[PDB]
Amino acid sequence: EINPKFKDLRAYYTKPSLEFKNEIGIILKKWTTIRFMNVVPDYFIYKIALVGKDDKKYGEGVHRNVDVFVVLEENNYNLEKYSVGGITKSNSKKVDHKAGVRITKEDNKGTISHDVSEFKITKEQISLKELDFKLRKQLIEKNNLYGNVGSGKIVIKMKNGGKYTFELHKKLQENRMADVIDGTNIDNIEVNIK
Ligand SMILES: [Cl-]
Repeated sequence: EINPKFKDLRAYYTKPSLEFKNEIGIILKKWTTIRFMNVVPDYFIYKIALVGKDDKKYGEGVHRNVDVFVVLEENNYNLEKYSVGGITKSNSKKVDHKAGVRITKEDNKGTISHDVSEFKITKEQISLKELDFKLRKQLIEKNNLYGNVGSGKIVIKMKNGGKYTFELHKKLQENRMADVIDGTNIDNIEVNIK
């Protein structure tokens, strides 16, 4: 049932995630090829890589009203607690929003199945990192993504008419992990797997 072709992707997207909300981030002096936002929600200092749009977005010093979606990863910076992107502005109000998920899957035998879920949204502003990670994990667990088949796309359709796309044959690009969208404006999610 489990094609070893998809081993790396299935491994990555079954990693545990952590969520730190209403926190502060501290950015110190640059000391390598990239900068980090430090978050300290427990006895650890989490080093959050500033990639893509985040590098210009957050200057040296203190940033308040930060939420981070964390997936701890191994890294080349010799850091114990490291994660990439996933930084968003904390809520300014309760958010209780639901977006329908429609899943079309075609296996190696050409069998076409359809499935549905509901993606619960509790955040005003949500990172692509979080949408991409939670949705793939769910598809692995419920729809056998990266089992029999491991290609296709997730598409997040915005109420404002726009859309964002995640190709399932590759890990989400690290620069896009820092991209953020308006959670309240997600309309529906379309997933096609083959
Ligand atoms: Cl640092």
